[PDB]
Amino acid sequence: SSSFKAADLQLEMTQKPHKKPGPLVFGKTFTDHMLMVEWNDKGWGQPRIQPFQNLTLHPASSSLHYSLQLFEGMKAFKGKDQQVRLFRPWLNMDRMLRSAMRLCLPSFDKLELLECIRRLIEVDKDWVPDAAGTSLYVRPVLIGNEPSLGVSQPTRALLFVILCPVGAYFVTPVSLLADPAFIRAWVGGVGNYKLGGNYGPTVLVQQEALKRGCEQVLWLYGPDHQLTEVGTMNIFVYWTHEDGVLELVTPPLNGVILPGVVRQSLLDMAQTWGEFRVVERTITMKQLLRALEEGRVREVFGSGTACQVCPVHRILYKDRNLHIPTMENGPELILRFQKELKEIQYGIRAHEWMFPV
Amino acid sequence: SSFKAADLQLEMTQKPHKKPGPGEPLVFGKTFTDHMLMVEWNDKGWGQPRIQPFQNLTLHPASSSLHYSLQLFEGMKAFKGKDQQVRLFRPWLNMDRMLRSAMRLCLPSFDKLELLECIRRLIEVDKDWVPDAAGTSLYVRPVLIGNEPSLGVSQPTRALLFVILCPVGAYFPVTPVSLLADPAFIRAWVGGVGNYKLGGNYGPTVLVQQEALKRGCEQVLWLYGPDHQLTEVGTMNIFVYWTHEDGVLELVTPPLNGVILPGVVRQSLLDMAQTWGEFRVVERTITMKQLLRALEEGRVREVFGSGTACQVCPVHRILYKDRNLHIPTMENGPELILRFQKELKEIQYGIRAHEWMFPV
Ligand SMILES: *Cc1c(COP(=O)(O)O)cnc(C)c1O
Ligand SMILES: *Cc1c(COP(=O)(O)O)cnc(C)c1O
Ligand SMILES: CCc1cc(=O)n2nc(C)c(C#N)c2[nH]1
Ligand SMILES: CCc1cc(=O)n2nc(C)c(C#N)c2[nH]1
Ligand SMILES: [Cl-]
Ligand SMILES: [Cl-]
Ligand SMILES: [Cl-]
Repeated sequence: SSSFKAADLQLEMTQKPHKKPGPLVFGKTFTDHMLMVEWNDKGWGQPRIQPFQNLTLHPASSSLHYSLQLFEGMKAFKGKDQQVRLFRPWLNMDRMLRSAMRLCLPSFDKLELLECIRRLIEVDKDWVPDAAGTSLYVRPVLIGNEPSLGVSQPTRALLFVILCPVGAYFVTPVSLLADPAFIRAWVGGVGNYKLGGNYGPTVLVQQEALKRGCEQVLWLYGPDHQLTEVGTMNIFVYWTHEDGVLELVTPPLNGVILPGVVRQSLLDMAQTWGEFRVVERTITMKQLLRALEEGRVREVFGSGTACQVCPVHRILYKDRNLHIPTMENGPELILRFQKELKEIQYGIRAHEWMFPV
Repeated sequence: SSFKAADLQLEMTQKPHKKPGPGEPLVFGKTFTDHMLMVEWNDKGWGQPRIQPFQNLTLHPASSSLHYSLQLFEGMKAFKGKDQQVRLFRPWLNMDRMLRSAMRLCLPSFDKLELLECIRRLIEVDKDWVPDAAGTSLYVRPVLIGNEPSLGVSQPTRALLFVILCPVGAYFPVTPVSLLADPAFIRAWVGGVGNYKLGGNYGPTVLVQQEALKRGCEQVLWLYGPDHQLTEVGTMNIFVYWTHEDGVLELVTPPLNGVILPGVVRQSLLDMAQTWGEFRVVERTITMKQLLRALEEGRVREVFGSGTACQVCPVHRILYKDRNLHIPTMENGPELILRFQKELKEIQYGIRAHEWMFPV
């Protein structure tokens, strides 16, 4: 139905701007402004940019009772020329609309939201840092807001966006706990959408990981222990495959994998190089062990917006530590992926992937 | 530590809501009472509990309750008998379940008997909102949410516990319901969180419930596994009263193996039937193959869901792919259903004193 329009934006500037930072911790520091859009039985209201402020919700809000909530995560980068650019934001907009439809929340126009986000970033561009490795994290959210305890398609909703200046998350490698007792997502489920409900249950599992000397969780699937995701990151393996061919593999989008923007960007980059096989195929612990013993594994890493390419060096599997020679192999592929992404994101090389603010 | 009911502060309302009219029927979960329970937790532990005028919540925009679904809820009923005495039905079990949910989401622990007392005190304040016409009750909705103003996926250092109340009647206008049973839809899985009453389990079902409507059915029969196990009906547990394949008369409901929410009404129906000792009462997996066969052999007496909002819900039809299966629940009395409803009514409205009722 009829989406809100960036033409109808309403600006309300803060009366007292907040003092910028001077070691930015991920997701804790927020900027002066936010986008807010209300939806109800009269359709979408006018978007507005307003000072960062608390939400007022009815205590029966379906957002809080039945997890009618979804989110996105994407980054804006400030180049030398002081120009700010979003990385592949259309893909985030596409994913967000898919999430919306899955939870029966209102459809909106992807380009209208992008423009409202652009404007919001414009208003707050001084918050976008420019130091090496820094960026602005953009967190759009769409939540149901029905004031009723019936499990139902909501007739009210709020779409809002907040911004965080950020540095890194932690090229330092990580250890993973691989315990098949915990299952992140199931074929036929909603693991392939960026819905809040997929994340809350992982908190206890991440604590078990820390208590057991690991930093992230490696989510395994199926009776053949398929490697699916690392924490909130897609997983990649750079090895020589069972048929003697050097390749980059990541599991295919079969339902239990969130289709990451960085994931897709790395598959694209590597395909464009034309220097080795790039494939989407199931990866099992059985295959990984055999390859590790036969010395065919060069690099293992996770990919995601907050930690774009995360080296892995250890997997704790069936109480037995497995060493991953990632850091011993350069890590060349990882360093090469990081360099090209940096050149693109900071505008050193022009690229259609970037959207200027 | 825990908040204490001894520390309760009361703020009475200065804008009381007009209560539901005479010929104005109660719609489930839409009408709220005048007051609410509110308790905050942070690095200092739990603050003091407050009973306060029903009012909006004020949440930071990065609240982890809204980004990563750090949220759980409960649902239980208070019943007013003819002598105007209000009683809660087996609230201890909801308190137990709420605390398990909390631990699963790394949300803060609390004292079950302190929460129960705060809830009793809350209902006492709004006692006149408890209706007393037949089949009516007061639905009680506790909630516990994470409230970390941080975008990292982590254990919150701040939380919020609150409770709101609604006067209710029946969920639907003992008219049986039809169910959509399609194996494409998966509510929960072994190793997941289907056995906890966490907000994240419900949101994904809204779309599936719309497909049930679109295909002419009223609720979703959630199927699991290669063998199409019957797990749950909508937000209710499922029971089958049949003559099994070994020729024995039994009431069966799926076992608590991870994909089943352990209902209070479920447990109570098992307790009641087990206590009668008139037939076999088991927890065992139930498959579509088994149901299909039992229906063609006329061994099925009654099928029904159980849950707080619709305590004993008869089923008359199941649309399994294209096979429209008639369930003969209503032609069989429904004798067991009526018996369960009659006993529950006697216990709930205080006709017959019982250890299951907690007086307010
Ligand atoms: C967000 C996310 C990813 C990666 O997504 P990006 O779009 O690259 O940031 C991968 N797996 C899970 C489970 C995620 O939530
Ligand atoms: C709440 C619930 C039930 C039944 O719980 P009761 O405690 O009897 O009200 C059954 N199934 C699901 C999925 C539920 O959420
Ligand atoms: C989805 C936002 C987010 C939260 C969070 O705690 N993490 N942790 C990591 C390692 C990432 C990434 N990428 C991430 N991303
Ligand atoms: C959990 C509260 C609740 C919401 C809702 O939409 N429903 N629908 C039904 C049939 C029930 C029950 N029991 C129920 N219970
Ligand atoms: Cl997908
Ligand atoms: Cl009890
Ligand atoms: Cl259980």
